[PDB]
Amino acid sequence: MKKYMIKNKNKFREVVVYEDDELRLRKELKEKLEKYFIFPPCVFSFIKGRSAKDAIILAKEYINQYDYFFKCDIKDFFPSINIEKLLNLLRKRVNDVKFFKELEKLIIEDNKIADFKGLPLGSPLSPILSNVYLEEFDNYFYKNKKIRYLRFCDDMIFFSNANIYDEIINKLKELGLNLNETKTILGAKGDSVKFLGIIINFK
Ligand SMILES: [Mg+2]
Ligand code: NA
Repeated sequence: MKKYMIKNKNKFREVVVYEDDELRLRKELKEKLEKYFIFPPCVFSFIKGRSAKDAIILAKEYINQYDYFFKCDIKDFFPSINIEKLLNLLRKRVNDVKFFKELEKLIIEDNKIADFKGLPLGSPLSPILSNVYLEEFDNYFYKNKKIRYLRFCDDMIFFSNANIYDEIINKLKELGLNLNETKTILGAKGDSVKFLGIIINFK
């Protein structure tokens, strides 16, 4: 028994497949896995102590400080996650072999439920694993002193004095990821932008 239930938006895999118990083991592993990662502070989704509201406050500050901004969003993010790349990223930090083994088994089970298309939206593990997946991407743009960068799930905005969207698109391609070309916004200083549903104005 499992049709569908719109959750945040749509999807076309996972459903009342996930209903409890298996949720507990996934929720327990998620809490265990949070102790292995400190994601860069420019990432605001699925992390205790952070929220979309924080990203909006930072965006409203950063927009006054750069000549350009680029707002974009990853297309079909969770279905697009490469499992082999995700498991290589996990093993670099989860050096507890028993915990890594349990995580790997569940990820492979979740991927099968997703019909081998990335991670299912109904698994409690998928959100934190999406942050693992983009951690090196996030740090690459975070640690650049000449730009600012904010991400909430698949939604990103970059503030810079030189346009970098070609580099963004390429770094995403290294992860198997693409932008939703329809929702991409470039702006010059003085322009407003919609980010996470909020209009952010210069000054
Ligand atoms: Mg998207
Ligand atoms: Na930066």
